[PDB]
Amino acid sequence: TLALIESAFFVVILSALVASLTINVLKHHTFWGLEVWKWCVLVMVIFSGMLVTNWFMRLIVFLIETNFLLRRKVLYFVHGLK
Repeated sequence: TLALIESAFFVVILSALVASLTINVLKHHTFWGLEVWKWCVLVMVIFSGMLVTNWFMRLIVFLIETNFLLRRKVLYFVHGLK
């Protein structure tokens, strides 16, 4: 539910940013003295940073699990500080 909504919002933001980069029509509009593309990119980054960080943490955990390291203290620290 919540995860699906966040993923859909991130996908929509990415598609809008790609369209703005490819099409200069959107760039012709500016808000508060700033280009619309910059604001769209900032909003997309704000709304997708959580998902990006979660994916990065999952990848790091997967890499650590495949690694030969098996110390209990290191695993506990990683789990606590993730």
